[PDB]
Amino acid sequence: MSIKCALDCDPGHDDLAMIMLAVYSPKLDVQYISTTHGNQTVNKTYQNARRTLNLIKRADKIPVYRGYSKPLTRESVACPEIHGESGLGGVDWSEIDRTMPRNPALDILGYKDESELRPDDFFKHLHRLVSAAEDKFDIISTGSETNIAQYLLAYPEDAKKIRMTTMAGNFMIVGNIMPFAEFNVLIDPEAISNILQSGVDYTFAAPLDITHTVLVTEKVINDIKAATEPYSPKFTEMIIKLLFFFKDTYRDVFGFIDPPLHDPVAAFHLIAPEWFEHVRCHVDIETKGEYTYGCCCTNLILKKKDPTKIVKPDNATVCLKLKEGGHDAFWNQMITVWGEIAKEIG
Amino acid sequence: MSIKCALDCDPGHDDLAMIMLAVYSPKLDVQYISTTHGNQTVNKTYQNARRTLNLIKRADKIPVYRGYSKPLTRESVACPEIHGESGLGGVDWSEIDRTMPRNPALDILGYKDESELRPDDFFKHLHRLVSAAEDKFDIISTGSETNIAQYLLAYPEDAKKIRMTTMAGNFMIVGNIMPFAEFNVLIDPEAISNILQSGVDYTFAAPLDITHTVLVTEKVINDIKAATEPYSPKFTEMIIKLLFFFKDTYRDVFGFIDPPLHDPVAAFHLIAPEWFEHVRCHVDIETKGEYTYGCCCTNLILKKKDPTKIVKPDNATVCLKLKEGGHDAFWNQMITVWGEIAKEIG
Amino acid sequence: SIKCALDCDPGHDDLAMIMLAVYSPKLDVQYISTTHGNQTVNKTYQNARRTLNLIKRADKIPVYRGYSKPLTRESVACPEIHGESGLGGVDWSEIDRTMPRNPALDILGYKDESELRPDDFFKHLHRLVSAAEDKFDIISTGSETNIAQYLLAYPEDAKKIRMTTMAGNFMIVGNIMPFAEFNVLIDPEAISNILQSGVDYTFAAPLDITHTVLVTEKVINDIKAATEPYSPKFTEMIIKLLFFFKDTYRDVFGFIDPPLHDPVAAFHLIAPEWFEHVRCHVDIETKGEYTYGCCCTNLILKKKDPTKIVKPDNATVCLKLKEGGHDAFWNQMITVWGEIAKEI
Amino acid sequence: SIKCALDCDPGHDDLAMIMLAVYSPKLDVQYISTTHGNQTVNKTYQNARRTLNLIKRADKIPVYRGYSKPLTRESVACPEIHGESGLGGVDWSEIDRTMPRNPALDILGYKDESELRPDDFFKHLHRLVSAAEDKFDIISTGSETNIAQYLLAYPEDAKKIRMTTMAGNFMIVGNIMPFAEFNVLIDPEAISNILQSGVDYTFAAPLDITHTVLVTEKVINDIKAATEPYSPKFTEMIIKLLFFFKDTYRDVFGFIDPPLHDPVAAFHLIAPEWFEHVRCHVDIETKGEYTYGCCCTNLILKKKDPTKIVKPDNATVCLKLKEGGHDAFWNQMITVWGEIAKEI
Ligand SMILES: [Ca+2]
Ligand SMILES: [Ca+2]
Ligand SMILES: [Ca+2]
Ligand SMILES: [Ca+2]
Ligand SMILES: [Mg+2]
Ligand SMILES: [Mg+2]
Ligand SMILES: [Mg+2]
Ligand SMILES: [Mg+2]
Ligand code: NI
Ligand code: NI
Repeated sequence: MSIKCALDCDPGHDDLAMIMLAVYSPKLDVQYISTTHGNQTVNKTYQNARRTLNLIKRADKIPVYRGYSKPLTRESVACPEIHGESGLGGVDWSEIDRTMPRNPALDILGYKDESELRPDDFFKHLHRLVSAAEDKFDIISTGSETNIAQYLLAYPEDAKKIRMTTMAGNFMIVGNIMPFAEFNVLIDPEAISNILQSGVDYTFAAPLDITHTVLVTEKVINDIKAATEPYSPKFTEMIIKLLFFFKDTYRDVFGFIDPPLHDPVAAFHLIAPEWFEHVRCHVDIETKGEYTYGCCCTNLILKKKDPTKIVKPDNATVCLKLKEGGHDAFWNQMITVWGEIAKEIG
Repeated sequence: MSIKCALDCDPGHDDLAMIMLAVYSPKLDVQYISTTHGNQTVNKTYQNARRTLNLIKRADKIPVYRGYSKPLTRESVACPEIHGESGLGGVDWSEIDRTMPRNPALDILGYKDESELRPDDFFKHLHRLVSAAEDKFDIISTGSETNIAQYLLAYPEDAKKIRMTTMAGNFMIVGNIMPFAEFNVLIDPEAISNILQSGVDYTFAAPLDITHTVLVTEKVINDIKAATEPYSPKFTEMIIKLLFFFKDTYRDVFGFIDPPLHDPVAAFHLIAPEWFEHVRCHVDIETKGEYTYGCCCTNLILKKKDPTKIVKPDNATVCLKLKEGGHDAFWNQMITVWGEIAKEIG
Repeated sequence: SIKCALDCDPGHDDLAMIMLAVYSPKLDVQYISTTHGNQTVNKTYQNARRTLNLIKRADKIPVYRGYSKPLTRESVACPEIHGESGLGGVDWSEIDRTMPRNPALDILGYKDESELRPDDFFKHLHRLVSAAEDKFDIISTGSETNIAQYLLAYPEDAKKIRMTTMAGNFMIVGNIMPFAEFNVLIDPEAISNILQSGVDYTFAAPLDITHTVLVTEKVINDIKAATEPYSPKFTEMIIKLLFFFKDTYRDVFGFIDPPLHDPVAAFHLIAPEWFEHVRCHVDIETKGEYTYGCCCTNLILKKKDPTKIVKPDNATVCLKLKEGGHDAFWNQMITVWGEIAKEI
Repeated sequence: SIKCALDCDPGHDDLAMIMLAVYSPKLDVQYISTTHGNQTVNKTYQNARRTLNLIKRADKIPVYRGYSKPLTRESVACPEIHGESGLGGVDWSEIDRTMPRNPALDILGYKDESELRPDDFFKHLHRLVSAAEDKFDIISTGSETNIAQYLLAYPEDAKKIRMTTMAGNFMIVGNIMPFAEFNVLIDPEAISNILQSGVDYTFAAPLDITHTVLVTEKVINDIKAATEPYSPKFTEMIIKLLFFFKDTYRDVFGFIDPPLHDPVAAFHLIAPEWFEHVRCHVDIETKGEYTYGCCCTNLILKKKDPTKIVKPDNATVCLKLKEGGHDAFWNQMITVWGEIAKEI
């Protein structure tokens, strides 16, 4: 039936939607959430994960770990909040923050308070899960992959028993935050480079190639409303506000009429991979490039050019598109979860 | 009326079409052609330029220089012909080769034979043209830019009086020969880096962004036939064979139903720039990247994000698309030239 | 008495450094962490425990087994199927058989050494850093991967750590590569990270110094005079360890008498008055293809034009021992070897 | 008598090298090409002509003005508005006024020096390379941009060129940067290109040698004995040129007596028997951020394990002068200065 997994993320509006999908999906049995640094600090992403869980009535059920604050060998790009903005904008979190229950991780760790949380806390829990897995243990990663790189440096022999499903990278289209690279890779390219060389079974399930086709149209919004408004009009509003928080930026900067939704597509891959195309290849992560670090460079074209002249072994699976009906299936899954959450919030 | 210019290229089927357009266009007054290394040796590209000129009855009129054999600081990617293939495939050049007239460059240089041709031969001629130009002298470049980099190393003070119009690079779409870079840049990225820092007025007139939309459809072929068949059915056949020589590769490797035509678009920019969109930006050429050398990385997105936070000065113009009617205008120009050539061949 | 931790990859030199630090009454060793080197971190772990048991301290000092490879580069460790111990020239069979339980296991609540994990030392170091009045002292004489890993997990502790290292070369060339020293080039990103972190960092024992700390026949005779009357067996093994690479140093590097490296770093913590010190900005080469691990400083620019300095100082460098420093070092080492001889 | 060309950036050292090569009967200098350095290539052009006119040879030897900057990097030349000549310590006013026409102009069919272009020397070098029975000899004592540019234009000539250079440092550290020497680091891509091209390349005068070629009080007295009886004015200027950087070498680099570099390369072409030679593979660092221009060899790997060598030899390196080599060098230099004194 259900698949045990861990979520590693940097919420983040997209990651919030991914957490909702993974936690409320009966197909996924979330063991824990670990947070990482991003354009916000790891302490902020920690809080944002807990906010997400408390909004959906699960903050007392799922342990959240606060991971590493910066990349392996590069500087963080995290910005301070300027003057007491929430850091997960579009919503007032004041109530969610004050009603926040105790993090279950504290009891697992034998800690009294959150000030004792350390980046490597999740390690022993992941090792237990990896050890107990019959084949491989599933991690969904939708932020920087520093946490997993750090884990593999401490537990190198676990690489062969880990399967990663990620939102990361761009292959046949260009990048977002930099010309040819995607945020999650370029923020710590050494980490993903390390992971690909470690023996991890790695799938780029949700590169920009796919997520730029997963768009929040007026049609989607109406489907959200039909599923959520009868149970929780308040939740309806928050979801829409979160989904549309960057609508203007995506339009004005990137030419999107309707904004994309990224990270939940990775969880959807673990739920229902049959909706995705897959190809195997060797991915090199650019680390030396001055302007191109985090580029995901593949030998896919060389395979089509001259199959026999391939030298480098395949080290990854890449999903370049959803199959017909895949977009509909994704939105159906997401709307189902939002509806269930709406029923629980009331 | 007409604009004096020089062509620097690596023919190449695309470059052949560019030479035809520039030479037969009354708007462009071609002073010389210099050839460069590419996926064929500079001696082969030299021959291919002369073949082009002799096919169109101009080999006695235009001096051709044989330029540099390899990049500034990298290895050539030139391949040998395997067993006496022409090197400009789709056509038997045996007659064109044997009827080849003397290269006018030899008399300019005071040389007796082609074995005396040296890479720096074109320098003095270009310097005369640059010196005599009222404003700037126009160069059309559709291969590696090694020759122009070499020129500027010898004549640094001429940079400010040169305007380059190129087929090179990719900006908002991915690369061809490598994941994120285009052949002409990645073959000698140091050369283009040098040029952009030199003071040259540089326009990326025909990046893949445009040329991947300039497609040889059945409609185009029929228009070619209507213009050429009444005067020279033999020429009609050769043009089509040259245009379609890589049709299968473009289809099977790159998914093109109809194949692109690249290099002549750069000459069309010099003829009629009003059909092109233009934007100014700072282009960094990746030289350190292991897998991403030759990437054209711009601050275009940073301009749209935060105009006031721009630091690096603009160093290039980029043409990201043709305006409405631009494709039609391009094909009309090309077909007009092919028709005139057809009349001359008979 | 100064509380400290040792991080090392024994290693013949590191063995001598452990002996000095542990037997010196000036240093109170809280733990030893081991790192990857020419051999695996599991071998260096064993070699540290061998050292402690030889000197009758293996029941007193916890040993942690640290990280197996660099942050972002491959290990240079031989594969175990080469069968190289990393403490050659001596039969360890008795030392291995008589080995007592590692005190680390009880601290960690582990039953056996198979449970040791790279990050085990973290909580112990954090306790020591927290309790330090000023800064806590670490002696590092191998790759610095362990400390980089620690600082990635505890970035706010950087400002309360002082590192004293054997690493680098400044005014002379390198050993394993033309212009760089083994401990840096094995993980240059780690040292780069440490220098940027806020750690108070001293290059106490670069090759500049250690290549002048030579095991002469005079030194050997002084060792014998101190050790032979109490333990002739120990005398033999110390000399065999000191001279294990004598031929290579001679034939490859032109040394008539071989150097002794790592203990010089511990000697700096014991008696810094014997060392020259200069502050500067050290850049660690990480991009270079053939020069990664090079320690590049602005020392010449300081002497050229003091006011035109741009980069802030991030390190202290010891370029030479002062007059009498060599004598003082050997006196210290011989004293410790003598005390071990009396015990062991 | 060996036909050769000089490529240089005078420069006080290069001035001495020109004097040696031109006045030595063993070397038949065909031309001098100048390159960019600490000053512009136009200044080094002038400085070469100054040198020739001082020694009464400016009407005999053509001088070419080469490339103004490195292949792919920025020049490190001061801007001309600093007003630094690059041959400081001497008034050149008379030498400038009496300067005869450059013979290069007639070879090139130019009317004046304003027509000189960087690639002017190419056709002359190609004639000499073509006519050489074996290989044609180039002495290079500045950036090697000119020769790299030549080989890009004439790749098939590489196999008929022999280069003898002052460049690099191998078993000691660098000068202008921690681990690299000026002539390499100013254009490392150029030397990288040359080593890959098929040129027969000798590092005849790395810092390893030139830092042992010192202008002692003994040398100065020998200079005086040879020159003062014929031209006391020349004596003064030679000494002033030799000692122009004496204070900097002392205060920055610890030299009691300053080195003399570039003429050692010409001395190698005259009398190679005074030099040790070893063949190896030299990699020039181009990627390094702080270490570009480092000359990294496989010399240690050869001594470690001769059979495990992978990369083919691409260079000869001279790491030291043989016994009597220093004496022979100074004897040669003093002889030339004496002959100049008699003429000038
Ligand atoms: Ca995310
Ligand atoms: Ca072309
Ligand atoms: Ca060690
Ligand atoms: Ca010089
Ligand atoms: Mg679930
Ligand atoms: Mg025309
Ligand atoms: Mg002690
Ligand atoms: Mg001579
Ligand atoms: Ni081995
Ligand atoms: Ni100046």
